[PDB]
Amino acid sequence: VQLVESGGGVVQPGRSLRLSCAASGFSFSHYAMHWVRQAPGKGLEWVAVISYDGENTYYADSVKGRFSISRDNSKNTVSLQMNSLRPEDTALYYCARDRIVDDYYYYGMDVWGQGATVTVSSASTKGPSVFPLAPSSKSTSGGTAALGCLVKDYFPEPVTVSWNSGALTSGVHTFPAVLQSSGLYSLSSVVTVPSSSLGTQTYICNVNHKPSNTKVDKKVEP
Amino acid sequence: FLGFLLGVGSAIASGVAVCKVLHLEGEVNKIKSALLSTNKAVVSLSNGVSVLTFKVLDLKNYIDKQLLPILNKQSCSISNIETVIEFQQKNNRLLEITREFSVNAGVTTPVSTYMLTNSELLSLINDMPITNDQKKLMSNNVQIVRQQSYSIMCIIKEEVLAYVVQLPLYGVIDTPCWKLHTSPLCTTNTKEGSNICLTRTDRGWYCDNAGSVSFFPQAETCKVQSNRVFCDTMNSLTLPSEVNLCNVDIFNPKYDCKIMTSKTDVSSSVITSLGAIVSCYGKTKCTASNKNRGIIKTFSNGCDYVSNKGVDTVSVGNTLYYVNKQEGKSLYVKGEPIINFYDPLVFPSDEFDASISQVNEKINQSLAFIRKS
Amino acid sequence: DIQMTQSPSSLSASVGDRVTITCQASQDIKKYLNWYHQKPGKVPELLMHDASNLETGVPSRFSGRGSGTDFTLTISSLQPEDIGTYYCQQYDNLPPLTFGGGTKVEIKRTVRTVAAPSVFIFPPSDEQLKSGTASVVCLLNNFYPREAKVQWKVDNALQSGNSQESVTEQDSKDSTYSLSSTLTLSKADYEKHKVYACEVTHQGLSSPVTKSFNRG
Amino acid sequence: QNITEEFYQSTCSAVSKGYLSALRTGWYTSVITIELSNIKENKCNGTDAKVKLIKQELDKYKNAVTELQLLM
Repeated sequence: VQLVESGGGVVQPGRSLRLSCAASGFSFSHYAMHWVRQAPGKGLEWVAVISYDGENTYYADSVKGRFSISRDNSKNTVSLQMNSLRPEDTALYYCARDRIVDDYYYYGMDVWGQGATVTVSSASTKGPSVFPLAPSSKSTSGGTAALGCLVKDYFPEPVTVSWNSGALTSGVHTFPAVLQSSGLYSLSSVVTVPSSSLGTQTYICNVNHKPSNTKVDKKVEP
Repeated sequence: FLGFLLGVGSAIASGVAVCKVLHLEGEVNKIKSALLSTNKAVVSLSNGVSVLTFKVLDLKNYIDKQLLPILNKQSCSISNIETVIEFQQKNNRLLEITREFSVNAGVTTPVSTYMLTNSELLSLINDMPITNDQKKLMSNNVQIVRQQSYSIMCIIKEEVLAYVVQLPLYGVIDTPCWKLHTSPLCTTNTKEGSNICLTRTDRGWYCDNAGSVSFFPQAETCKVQSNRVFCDTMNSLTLPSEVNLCNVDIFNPKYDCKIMTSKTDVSSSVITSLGAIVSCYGKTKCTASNKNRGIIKTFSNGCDYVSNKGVDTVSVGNTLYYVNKQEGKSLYVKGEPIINFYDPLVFPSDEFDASISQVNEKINQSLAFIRKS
Repeated sequence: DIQMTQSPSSLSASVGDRVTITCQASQDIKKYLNWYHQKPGKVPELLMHDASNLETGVPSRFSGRGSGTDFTLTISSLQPEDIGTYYCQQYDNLPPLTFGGGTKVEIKRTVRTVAAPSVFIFPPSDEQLKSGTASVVCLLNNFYPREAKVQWKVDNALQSGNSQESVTEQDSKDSTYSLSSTLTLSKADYEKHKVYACEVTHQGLSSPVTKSFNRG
Repeated sequence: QNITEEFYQSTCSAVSKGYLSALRTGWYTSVITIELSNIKENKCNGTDAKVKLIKQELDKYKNAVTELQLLM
């Protein structure tokens, strides 16, 4: 049982964008398919539904006339075409399976996909620039000194930051992103390590930004 | 309703003929000598027809070379009891065949596993003088083959029991078929009487066959597997193709559609392949309901129809109907009921087997009689 | 279209407590209501349907009650993995299938006796300076109370309106917090000063601790 | 495509198209035989239980043969 969704991204207000969702593991041709969106940090919002035969489509009032739902049972896909997008449409969209099979009355969602993020902001997509927050040379001999990475000027969210490709996890703090005055995001990832370890073990942070296909490895040295 | 128009014929005439040819002096020895080598052989019968012949059970071999030698040799007391059970096997079949023939007067409708096993039936089908399409069709639907074939107990002599298994021959295959469902179509006036009812009588199955239409009025004599309709050409009329026009227009001049007139204001429900027709008249309760949400529709007086999508139950008065949950697309052809085209005072209140042209002619006669005054 | 309201918007309860949340409908939806539980950063999972019929696999501690217009979802013993958001949803005739506002469920915070923050300061890198921007980072590590003041002083002059704070959530191991205050300036404005400092005031500190550095 | 159905409210009748034909145009006869034995129906000691059971089974078999003979 699996619903894999695709087609997300960033799209300027007023333009169009089509989401697709492929199903595998069940008799897709007999289940009604829902589209349900969720704004960042807010609750769930029902978007649309299409019956098992594809001859009954229902849309929410806030997306009526703009969105259009379609299905293809020969390939087990559901497509949601959204044109004339407002900024309030920025959300994470799930495709979901209807609990009850082979009906014209729709009941609820029991199998949910992972979702596709749709951002409407007029700003473009920019990969992040990674700057090293290098350890101070005053650090005591003991001494528990600290270093890190500054992931600056990226859009949209999110970026994932690891250390030594995951080999370093203890004492790592990756802060939540902040929205800079430029309209782009920025965060910091800091690690506290024994001062006697500097100059002996290589410290590299790995920054990943999927929306821009950006993979950065930043080596931090004193 | 058109079952009386069909012609009558002998169903087992061929098997009985093969039996009467099997009673000739020397024919059972012919078959036995042919099957002396293998368990199946083609034999030219004395009537000229060549038939396939099977030896489905060999008891003389077992009795005379495996049981009696060990029994009556010396010290008739036997040392192993597994022989008793081994003989209860290979003998139950003969007893069951005898009993089936006793209860069915010697000719049994659907051919059981005791008469003919699935391996033997498939072996018989695969070695028949028919095209490969019919072989595949028969092999995939062995149950319908058993239902549509006979087994006539033929003769028992010369240490051999013989019965003729008379199998169907599916000569016509893959041509398009359609079922026609009908329901009474009455007026909806509130008066206690003067309520005329009209119905179509050509209900049943129809299949294209050699430029004509084979029509089966008794749809009960037609089996359906998935979308294949197994019917018997003997329980059928043969009509011109123009009869299909009765669906696009019932007043067409080419074909005359048989109808029925009455004055019986009875509410009914006729469940079709994908949906249900409801003739709701009088003060009767007519309801369409879903299994998970209850009643979803109340029918107004008249002839209406619902699709099987979303509707799981049709209630008419006290009768409950479960709709077929087969997948497909339904279509609603809007139109005015034909019953609104006739005068209730001049309408023939009763005619069992009539047609559009006949009713129109009687109306013309009565109107010509009335106009003279 | 029917409107659905959940009560309470959020709640904070200890592990093992009996939690009862309520859902109310605009009209009669007699039993066409589902309960979903969305764990933090996960997909919504269907907890139960028909307002009382538990879904197969759901732990028996969940119990749905109610009918007509009023329904309740009850957790007899709140568990760690029971945190998140809970949504009631009606499925009446011909969907506008509206959800509810949701109910946030979180475990109470840890006691965590007071711990003073480790304060670090990072000057802007040379690579970042080559592009015309300077970002000084003041880091507070592993302290608990949650409250702390971080102020920026450039040449002993207090700054205002050009610094951004970002704070982590309470750690699952030591129940402490971390905060980063980043001060961003232009290269010309950054080179227009001598000494940069961040001053931290916090319960675990005897005196407001100032960490400073000279450019160079 | 697949099975479709049209309901004519005009004449209050439904037609269900999309089915395929398999019509019994004729018959095929086939003789099927079972070879029997004319076992000599006696002469063993009915002292054993296994022998008595086999003798009863032989009685069943010959009575079946006799019943089949009476079907004429």
